[PDB]
Amino acid sequence: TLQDHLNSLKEFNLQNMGLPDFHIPENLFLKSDGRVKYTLNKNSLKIE
Amino acid sequence: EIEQYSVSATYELQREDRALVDTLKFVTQAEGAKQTEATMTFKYNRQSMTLSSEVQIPDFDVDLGTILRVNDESTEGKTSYRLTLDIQNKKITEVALMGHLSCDTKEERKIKGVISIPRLQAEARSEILAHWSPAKLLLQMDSSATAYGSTVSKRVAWHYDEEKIEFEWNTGTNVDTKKMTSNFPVDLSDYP
Amino acid sequence: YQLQVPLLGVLDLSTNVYSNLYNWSASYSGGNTSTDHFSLRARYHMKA
Repeated sequence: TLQDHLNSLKEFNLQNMGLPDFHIPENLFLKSDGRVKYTLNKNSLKIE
Repeated sequence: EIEQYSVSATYELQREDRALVDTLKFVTQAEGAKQTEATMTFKYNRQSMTLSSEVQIPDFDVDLGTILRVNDESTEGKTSYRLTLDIQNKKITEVALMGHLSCDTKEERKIKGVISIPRLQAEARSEILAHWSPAKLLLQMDSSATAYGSTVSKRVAWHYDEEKIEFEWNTGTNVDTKKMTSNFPVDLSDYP
Repeated sequence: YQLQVPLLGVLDLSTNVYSNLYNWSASYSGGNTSTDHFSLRARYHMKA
């Protein structure tokens, strides 16, 4: 695609600021999935 | 074409059906065939506790209108309100702010904040709920916003139970390259 | 003397991170499965 960008640049006649060609992934995902769970059931141990 | 110049700050108690508006008008104008009315009027609805500010200067295309709406939904058993703010250039809301409060003193407690911008695709959401109960209090967090191909979401939920105690938190911040490119113009009117 | 001891519940934890070119998951569980029967199974697993 930079080849076509250069071909456009040959006449020094661009249409956009910069090069809209994107090397990076189309989707950029950053996520955090954390959880804390504890079973404090009321049951108990009887001791003598 | 003009007989005189007068600047006046005239107060008027205007009627809006049920409501009464303490209207104060500040106008600077020429008097005669030529009118130079540059008016800065400000109106308050003391029956709907609503404030409105108005300015007109056609020479510079000024027809700005700002409204601050407060609507009372509060009662002894429920403290509730609804806030609206209309940012209207040329009387067109290009920025709007809304809030909804619905707090049931018994169990429910709702808070909701919204930001919306139509022309810039900028939207922010801040919503909170707290369902009280003597046995336990249930908490919910909602805060999200979207603008120029960027999605922001924050979801944190906690709950207590005698059997177990449960807590979670999910963080979401995703961006799509093509979607952001389309949403954010990479082209200018006269640049090509 | 008679004493009642609340159980040491089962602890569940996991944080899973997902980013472009690198998805990572963590999962550990702790806490006695049965306080009054003395059963422990605490286990972890880290994966990148």
